[PDB]
Amino acid sequence: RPEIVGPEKVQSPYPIRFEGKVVHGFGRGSKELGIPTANISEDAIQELLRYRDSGVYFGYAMVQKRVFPMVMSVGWNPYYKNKLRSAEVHLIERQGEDFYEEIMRVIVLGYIRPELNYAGLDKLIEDIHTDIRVALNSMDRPSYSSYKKDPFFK
Ligand SMILES: Nc1ncnc2c1ncn2[C@@H]1O[C@H](COP(=O)(O)OP(=O)(O)O)[C@@H](O)[C@H]1O
Ligand SMILES: [Zn+2]
Repeated sequence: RPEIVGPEKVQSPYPIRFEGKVVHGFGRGSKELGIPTANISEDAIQELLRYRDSGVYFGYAMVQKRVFPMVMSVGWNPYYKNKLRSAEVHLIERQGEDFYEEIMRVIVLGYIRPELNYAGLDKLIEDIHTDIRVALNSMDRPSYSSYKKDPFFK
C-alpha cells in the first residue's frame, strides 16, 4: 500500500463539508481496539454520501471546538438489508473524554481505499494504522493542510 494518496492539490469532489451529531455505534466498540470511532447521525449522510464509494476517507473534523486530522469509514448499517449509509470518524491523536451528542463538523479531503476483506483483528489494526499514516502524509501538503483553518471550523 502507498504511504500517500491523492493529487498534490485538493480536487473535486473534495472538499466535502458536512456536520452531524455523534451517536452510539452498532455495538462492537473500536475503543477496545485502541482506535475509537465516532458514528455520525444517519440523517446527516444519507443523501450526501449515497453515491460516494464505500471505504476509508481522510480529512479534518472538529468537535468540542477542537480540530483534528481524521480518517472516516463509509459503509452501510449492518442491521438493515436496505442500503442505509453509515459514517464513522476517528479523530487522529486526540486526547479527551467521549463526546456523544456533540455536533461534529467534517471536511473530507480525499479517498484512501475501499473496504478490505476482513482478514483478522491483527490485519485490521495494521490497516487502520496505515490509514492514519497515509492520512497524515497526504495532509502534510499545503493545499490540504490549509483546510485545518477552513471557515467551516469557525
Ligand atoms: N479520537 C477519537 N475519535 C473518535 N471517537 C473518539 C475519540 N476519542 C474518544 N472517542 C469517543 O469514542 C466513542 C466511540 O467508542 P466505541 O467504543 O467505538 O463505541 P461505539 O461502538 O458506540 O462507537 C465516540 O462516540 C467518542 O465519543
Ligand atoms: Zn465506533
